[PDB]
Amino acid sequence: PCKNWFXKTFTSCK
Ligand SMILES: *C(=O)CCCCCCC
Repeated sequence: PCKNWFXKTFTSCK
């Protein structure tokens, strides 16, 4: 459920 498109700059867990 966690996707990082760019790396550690964008964290999305939903
Ligand atoms: C968790 O393992 C699921 C991650 C898939 C991307 C989440 C946003 C669609």
